[PDB]
Amino acid sequence: KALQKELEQFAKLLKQKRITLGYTQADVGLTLGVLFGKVFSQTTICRFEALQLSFKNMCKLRPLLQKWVEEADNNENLQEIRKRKRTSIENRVRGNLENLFLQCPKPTLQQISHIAQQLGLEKDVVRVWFCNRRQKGKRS
DNA sequence: GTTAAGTGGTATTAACATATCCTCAGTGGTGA
DNA sequence: TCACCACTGAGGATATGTTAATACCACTTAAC
Repeated sequence: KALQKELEQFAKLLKQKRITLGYTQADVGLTLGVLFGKVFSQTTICRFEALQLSFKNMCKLRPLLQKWVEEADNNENLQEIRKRKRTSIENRVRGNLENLFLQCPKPTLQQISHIAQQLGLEKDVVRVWFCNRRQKGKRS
């Protein structure tokens, strides 16, 4: 209910403290990583300050930012002194994988290993990309 | 026979590439 | 021979589109 407006007020004050403290959003992610271990990317901080993330995510990142703003005010010099690695797919690999579809929608792990070795991609990367391919094709 | 773990299936989540934009530095047309 | 504001480009820093990656849940399967 009013949690929406309370989050919004917190986010506006958070923007004000970030601008006052002279920290970039990438620097905010770096500080969160070096003070908690869960380093976040600057896109998440952007979507936070603009209030773009979902409600559950909104509540999930509320406490970390609360702690950072309540702690970093003491000393900055010592603080100044674990990403969800997300490998990209280049266009020719994308085209080759699309070619691998339209014939066998759900390949076996035996074929998955061959596909991974053929295009030089990690097995887990190819497996998750295959799952998301199925997912977006089943959307429609 | 019951209960905990593995397997998928689908919803959320969060980072990448590139698209915009802020701000500051470098050059100069015009004026004095 | 001086000012300077206008004018614009560069790099860093934000907003987007988009999709790897994880995470939550129903179903089956293995252990005592």
